[PDB]
Amino acid sequence: RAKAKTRSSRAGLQFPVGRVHRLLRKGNYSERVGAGAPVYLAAVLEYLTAEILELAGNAARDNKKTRIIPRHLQLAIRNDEELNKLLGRVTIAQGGVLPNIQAVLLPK
Amino acid sequence: AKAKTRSSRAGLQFPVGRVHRLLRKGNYSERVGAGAPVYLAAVLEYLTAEILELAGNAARDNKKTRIIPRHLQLAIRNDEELNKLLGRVTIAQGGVLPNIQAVLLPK
Amino acid sequence: PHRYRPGTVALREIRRYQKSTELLIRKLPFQRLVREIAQDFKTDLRFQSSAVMALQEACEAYLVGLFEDTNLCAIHAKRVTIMPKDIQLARRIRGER
Amino acid sequence: PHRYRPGTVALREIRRYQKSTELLIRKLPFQRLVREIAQDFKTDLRFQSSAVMALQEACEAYLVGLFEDTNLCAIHAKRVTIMPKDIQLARRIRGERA
Amino acid sequence: RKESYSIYVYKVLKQVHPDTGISSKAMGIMNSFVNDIFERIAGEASRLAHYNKRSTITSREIQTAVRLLLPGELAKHAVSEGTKAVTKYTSA
Amino acid sequence: SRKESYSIYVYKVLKQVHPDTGISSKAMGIMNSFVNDIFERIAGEASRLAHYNKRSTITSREIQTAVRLLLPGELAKHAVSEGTKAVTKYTSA
Amino acid sequence: GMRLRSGRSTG
Amino acid sequence: RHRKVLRDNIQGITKPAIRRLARRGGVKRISGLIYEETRGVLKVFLENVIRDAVTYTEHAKRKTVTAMDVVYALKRQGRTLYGFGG
Amino acid sequence: NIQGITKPAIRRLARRGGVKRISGLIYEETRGVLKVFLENVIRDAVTYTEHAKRKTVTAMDVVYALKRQGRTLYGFGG
DNA sequence: ATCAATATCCACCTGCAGATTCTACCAAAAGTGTATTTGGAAACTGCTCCATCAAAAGGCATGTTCAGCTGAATTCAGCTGAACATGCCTTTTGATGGAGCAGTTTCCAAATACACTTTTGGTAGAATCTGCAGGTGGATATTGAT
DNA sequence: ATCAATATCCACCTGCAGATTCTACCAAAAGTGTATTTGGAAACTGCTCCATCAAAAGGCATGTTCAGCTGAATTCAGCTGAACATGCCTTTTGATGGAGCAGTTTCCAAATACACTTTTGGTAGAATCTGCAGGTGGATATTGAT
Ligand SMILES: [Cl-]
Ligand SMILES: [Cl-]
Ligand SMILES: [Cl-]
Ligand SMILES: [Cl-]
Ligand SMILES: [Mn+2]
Ligand SMILES: [Mn+2]
Ligand SMILES: [Mn+2]
Ligand SMILES: [Mn+2]
Ligand SMILES: [Mn+2]
Repeated sequence: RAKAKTRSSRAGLQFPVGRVHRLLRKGNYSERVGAGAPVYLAAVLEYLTAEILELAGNAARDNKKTRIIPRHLQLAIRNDEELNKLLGRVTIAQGGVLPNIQAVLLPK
Repeated sequence: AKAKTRSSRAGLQFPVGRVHRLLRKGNYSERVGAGAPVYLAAVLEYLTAEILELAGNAARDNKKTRIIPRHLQLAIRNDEELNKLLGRVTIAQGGVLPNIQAVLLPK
Repeated sequence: PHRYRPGTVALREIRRYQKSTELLIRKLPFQRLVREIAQDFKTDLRFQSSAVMALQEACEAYLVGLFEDTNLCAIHAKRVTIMPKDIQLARRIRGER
Repeated sequence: PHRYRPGTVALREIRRYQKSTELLIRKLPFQRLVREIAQDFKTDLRFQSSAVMALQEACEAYLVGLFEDTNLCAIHAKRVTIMPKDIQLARRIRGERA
Repeated sequence: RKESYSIYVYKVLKQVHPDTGISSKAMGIMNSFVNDIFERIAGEASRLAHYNKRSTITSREIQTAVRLLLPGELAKHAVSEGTKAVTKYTSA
Repeated sequence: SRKESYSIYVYKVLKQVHPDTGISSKAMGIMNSFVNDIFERIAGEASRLAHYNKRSTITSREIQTAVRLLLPGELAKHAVSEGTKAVTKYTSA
Repeated sequence: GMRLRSGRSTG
Repeated sequence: RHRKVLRDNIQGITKPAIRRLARRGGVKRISGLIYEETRGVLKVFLENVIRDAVTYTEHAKRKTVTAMDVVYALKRQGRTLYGFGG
Repeated sequence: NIQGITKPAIRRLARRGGVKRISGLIYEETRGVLKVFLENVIRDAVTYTEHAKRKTVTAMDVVYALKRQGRTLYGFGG
């Protein structure tokens, strides 16, 4: 026999390829599933996770914090044009809002 | 034995067999119950009936005997529940309901 | 020489176009625009006539709904004239921005 | 006897509640409300505490977005005070109502 | 080769309004309509089956879907014609 | 019983991009929702593409078109890169 | 047949 | 045994709470008619989300509304919520 | 080709929308919005056309595109 | 242009609730060996799409005049913000009983998988009708002038 | 409000071409009869998680007072945008031809679905660490009164 190397390792991904493949079969998106689809998709989910985590870690750093809380995920999402579009209709529990005061309200 | 279309035994006009096929072909679940295409065909026939009734009425009011898209639009938007169900749909050639804001009016 | 007061014909037009369903943009211009736009995405395309008509119905219906909302935003500000300002507020409330 | 001019504390608060994330409705009242409503739908229901908290996050996030839109409508009308008129225009444009 | 719902829409139109006819564009609208509603009901039912780790879409799922998707009276009559179609079919 | 999640993997990625940073259970919940929401969007959209073209199978080509439709702009470009580079790397064993 | 909200019945 | 009858709890959503929600929403000045408006709008929102949630609960042949039931409801209404499973 | 969407055309559309009086700045604003609409819908359409390995944009490509954008259209296929 | 009265900011501190680390079973990948489809890769239709061609008609762009509306400026009443006293009820923290999930088995009634047998639904000609598109002529609305 | 005097619509009537409706037939679904699996319902029951309750306390909600200043009403004029008449051209449209393609078949190698059979990676708790939330206090800014 040969030793096992996880499909995640062979695509050089962190995200579980086997697991994404299974979830693809089980959800009845199609009769059959190509061998590369769970690989590609996991690659995408990992990329996007990576991006959210980069920006959110930044926001944790800026607010003196070393542990990411939902607020940092929120600042990270709402301050980036594209993440905010992608998650335009999503609520992040404990997110708060971006501090923003309409100009006209400010003293004159 | 002789053939009895499932629609006939269900006392429907809408095609039960076909709806069952679309249910399998559409990858909605691994398996499809025997009554589900019956129920579904029933609902589709019902909704169709309701729409055709009201649009037909609208056809009569605009004194036409043939329902065109406009009559469907009038029928959908003048009925509260159909209008909610079809709130985000565009009926081609529908036009709009006539409506002028009061403030825009003369005098 | 007789002359309608400003607003009378506007209203008359409103009652007119709300009563019909024909497309209101001249076809060829729109078709030309659509092909222009498409060219920026992929070159040497062909369009079903149906496809272009689909785009026109979709597009006119959209703009008309947008004007309904714009008009409400004009009314809200104790105005009767719609301005870019009102379209912008409409589109921001809709989530289009 | 010192006294901030009307509006000054309002702004103090906007900055305050905009900088935090804690829920702004009291938990118990809210829970009580959700059970009432639910009960009128179906009797003898039980709620995971999670469910209730989900409802509150959802609800508070919704109202807050709605006040943002409402606020823009007040601004649009050259006012600084939000009124029912404004909530109505927000809910109508968003499509939440006929 | 290209199937549709024109036949059945037309039959129902005759049940409801024997004296009324229908234009081709309008038939197209109605056909779009039937596929739009079919897909909504079917999809919601699909989600229902999966949430409950069930492998099969039964009339129970269609019904729950309908209660979620249709508003007010439309729901009530839908569920009615639904269960009574399944019953009549169940018999013979 | 066993509850599957993506915490293992999110945490791996968190260590790659921010080695000195950790993450709260609440935040991880937010991220896990995130991966599941996007998974379903991509997969669903892809499923529609397979069906539109009367094909019975979802290949990495469907995942890709799906991505181009679902994700915006730069996010799409980089996503398609990471993807294609995973499939090519994987294919050559 | 089917009962509509308006009272009418299908064939 | 059974619990005290629940009645008039929308009034639990007090005027100060509604004002905090508005402050987070960036509102400076508030018409006195706003509080009842808000309670109305809040009430419709909860009714719709809960109606769906409870519908999922009933479909599962269960007596407990779960966070997942709520989350599915939110999703249906296009108010997708992150953080509670799903 | 966008200036092809003329001022009388736009004025008719606003008229169907119930509008009485119209600021002159509206027309470029509208052409702008129209242009963005068309960009999003057609971009999705063409994505459908390319995935199908086709060279012709079909009504169905357009319709799926619209549905995606939450602009469901009836009458050009299901 | 200054000075009290507040609020904000920010560094340090400390115990602890909430992460992080560490282990042990076990469901879920992974690896192999046959059994099936699947969807191109080529080989060809019919068909919608594009490209001219070529008039005429309304539809669009210009320019003029002014109605009425939008924007600005002022005033004032009265509403909503700020602050305080009062005291209620939400919040916290733990305890218990028990309801109802959820995990495990056991097993028919229900659904899938073939292989035929029939009937219907769709296509493309054949056989009809409903508006449309026009034409006056009869009330209707709009506007200016007494 | 009437009286005329432009223009706008609206009904009634009518003929007819483009669609609609209807016929006449055949492949592709749909229905049958049998033979297999298969799910998910029934029946226990193990056990988290939920509903209640108690008690103490201080965080917060209410109600009241009072006056700043915001909303609304009025006034008014400058100028933007509507209505209209004119005149030019871009749009319509109506074939006509031709060819670029989407749509069909018919094979095959490649790719995927299965059916078992070991091998881990992931998860579920306990065993350990450690951010950081609240709590202070001094310095700094901000705000509103003189
Ligand atoms: Cl693949
Ligand atoms: Cl069933
Ligand atoms: Cl503007
Ligand atoms: Cl109001
Ligand atoms: Mn009650
Ligand atoms: Mn037949
Ligand atoms: Mn006519
Ligand atoms: Mn089983
Ligand atoms: Mn702190």
